[PDB]
Amino acid sequence: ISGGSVVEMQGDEMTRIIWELIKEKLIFPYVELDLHSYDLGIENRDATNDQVTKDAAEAIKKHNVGVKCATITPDEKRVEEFKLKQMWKSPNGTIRNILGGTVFREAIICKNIPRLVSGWVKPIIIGRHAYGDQYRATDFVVPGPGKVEITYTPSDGTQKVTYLVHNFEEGGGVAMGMYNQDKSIEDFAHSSFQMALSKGWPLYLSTKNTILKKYDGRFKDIFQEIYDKQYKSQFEAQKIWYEHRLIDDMVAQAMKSEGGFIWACKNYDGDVQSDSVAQGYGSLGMMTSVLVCPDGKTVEAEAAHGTVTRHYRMYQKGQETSTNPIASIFAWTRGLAHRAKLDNNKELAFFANALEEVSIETIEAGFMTKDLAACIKGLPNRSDYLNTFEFMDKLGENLKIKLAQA
Amino acid sequence: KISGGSVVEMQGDEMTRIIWELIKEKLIFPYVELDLHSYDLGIENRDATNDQVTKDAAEAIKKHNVGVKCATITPDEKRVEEFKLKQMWKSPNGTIRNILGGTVFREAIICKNIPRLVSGWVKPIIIGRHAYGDQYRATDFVVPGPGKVEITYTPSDGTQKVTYLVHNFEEGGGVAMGMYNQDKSIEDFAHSSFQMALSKGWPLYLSTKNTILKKYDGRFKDIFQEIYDKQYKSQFEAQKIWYEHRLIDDMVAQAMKSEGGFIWACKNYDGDVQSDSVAQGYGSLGMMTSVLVCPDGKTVEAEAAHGTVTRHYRMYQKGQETSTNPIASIFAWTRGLAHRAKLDNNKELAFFANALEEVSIETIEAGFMTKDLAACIKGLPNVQRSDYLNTFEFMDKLGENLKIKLAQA
Ligand SMILES: [Mg+2]
Ligand SMILES: [Mg+2]
Repeated sequence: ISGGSVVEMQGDEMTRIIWELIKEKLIFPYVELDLHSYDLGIENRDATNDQVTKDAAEAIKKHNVGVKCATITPDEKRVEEFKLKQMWKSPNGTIRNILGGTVFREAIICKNIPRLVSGWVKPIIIGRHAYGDQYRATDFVVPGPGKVEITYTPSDGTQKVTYLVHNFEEGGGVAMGMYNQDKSIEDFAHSSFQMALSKGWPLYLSTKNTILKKYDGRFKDIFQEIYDKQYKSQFEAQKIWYEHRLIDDMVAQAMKSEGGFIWACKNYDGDVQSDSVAQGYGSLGMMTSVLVCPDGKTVEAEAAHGTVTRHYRMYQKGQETSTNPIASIFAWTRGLAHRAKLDNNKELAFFANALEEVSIETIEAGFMTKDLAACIKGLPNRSDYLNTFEFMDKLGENLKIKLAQA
Repeated sequence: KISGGSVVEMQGDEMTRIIWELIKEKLIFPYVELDLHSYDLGIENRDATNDQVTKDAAEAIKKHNVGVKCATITPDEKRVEEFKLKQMWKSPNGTIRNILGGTVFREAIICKNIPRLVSGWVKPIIIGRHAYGDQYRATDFVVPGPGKVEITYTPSDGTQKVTYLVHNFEEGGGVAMGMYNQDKSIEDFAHSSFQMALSKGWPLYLSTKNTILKKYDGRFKDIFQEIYDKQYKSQFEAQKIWYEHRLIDDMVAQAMKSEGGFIWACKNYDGDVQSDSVAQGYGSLGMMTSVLVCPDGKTVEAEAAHGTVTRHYRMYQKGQETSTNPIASIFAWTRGLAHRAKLDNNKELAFFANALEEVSIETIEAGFMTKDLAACIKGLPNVQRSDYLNTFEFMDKLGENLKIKLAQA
């Protein structure tokens, strides 16, 4: 299959290893691609002073489809490990801040994988605003007594306003400024309403506008305006609704619901609650994560659950590993699925969906990695699972079998 | 009657205000005479006093050491129109908490017969919510158009002014905000967290996002680790427990799959969010205690961790039957009275407070409960009217069982 142009972002440690096997055994044997590869490995980002992160983001803007491997965001320990020049910032934040949009996250559900939350019989889709707030903030330590202020200087000559954040009288502490943008919020709202109409489900927006009356009130107002002016009639035609809820009420409503709704989250809440939801369905790694940009055509699919450092340690030590590749697989299929839509590549669309089916049916047939065997029988309880290479070998077979019968 | 002593009462709003009176009339006043210092924190009285009554109540809590608070309305624009308010008043919980300081400890109220929504939580989860700063003392504003937003720090000793660019709005407007926290408050927060873990014999976890907020959240992580290494590590090892810092998103996942049995120190915002998640995970927002424990070790503010339950209130004012779980509000009283008794060595009052808590749990375990807990047993689509009691019917049964239990003692 002539898949077309796709931007690839290589990753780190075990996810890097799986990334290549995904390419060699599941994608390349059936799809020919005009790949634009950017190596976002921790060592290459350091070598390029993180410019490669900036380059890849622009390439996605240029070619409209990116697929990203899990990467390391370095901490103190990692700076020493790789002797890094700086503690480089999260490349996910960099890419999202450049492209903007909404990261849609949803569990990857298998019949035989137990949930931790009893009632979630329908999926929950979180729309995480991908821009601003804590992820582009300016925080600093306050070393001692002093005055912390935040000021806004209008460009049209209107008066500068100054607000007291806090007067530190006896000691120091911490302070920080953050922001968000009307246009970004408007895109976030449009993406949320359109996702609800596509799935035929109600939409909920969570904020804390009772406490952040101006900051979070802006989110509430923009959503309600766009709803009243542009979507209410469409929602009523489909027998769905939109509601704003305070964040603490919303997570409780989600916990007790049956699923089957779209959940628009501010950036920070989307990060936190998407991991809570993913784990609630059975496994934190069984999740899709696709950034949908405002233009409606540009997309970045990713594996969101970081690397598997302990698996990498054994892999290079020669010890057998059993690492779950599903999320990395679904970053590809979701990217290829979008590639097909942009190009009307019906052949690629079938392949993308076929591979997702093969992954689910393979696991639902009892062939799975150690991660899922523990979910079923509990970690304390080799014959129950397949090692990394053995599992991917099986997916290759069922994919070739499934594709042949066509 | 039992001589209860001095207690600061804060009256509330909507459904919790209605329940608040039933608790006093049916469960407290018939058995306890109190020197109550009542402050009406109803939205309309706060507006009339320009929110001064909220500040007065906070200082009264400092004076009498025991406060019990009904849920209140924090108004937004819609609430200003509803009540024709002078201003969009700030959360009185934030005002009280910022004045007194300390840690809000929240935990589910567990009944044998109530199924959970989270499978593994066989041990309790206790959240220690930092009660000071962050979003609850922030300075936010709308950015009407293009312009430059900066945040600056001016030392009081005349040293260099430090200026940071927050963002330059080039096309259109948006929102901006400043936030802060204080070393001493974090230090108190850490001490209260380590001491709670040692008291319960459980490990402690602190959740932050220091990978993104390297300075802001890193300060929390560093202060906790310093105080731990210098003052608590040895005690933790003696009891076979531990302390570790975790990323917030990692932590909520860890908690979801855990079996419980740990202390969870949360920044102010995270404590609010996750306390509702945890309470619902164990079964119901109404089955949770919430007590602000101040640094002095003597002052206390007991509350119900949930809101004023507006949606239930709308039906009540329509004259319709409602079924709102009052246990959390009841336990705000018992927890406050229990602390009042401890400070006063009031063995009779201490017995009463504990007796009512036992009656609350025993009544539910005997099959008498509100609709929320009935749904926990039989999926909400399957609940029938015969499976639960309305709010007043439930309180009547607690009154009867309380009368019985107190007689037999
Ligand atoms: Mg995350
Ligand atoms: Mg709350």
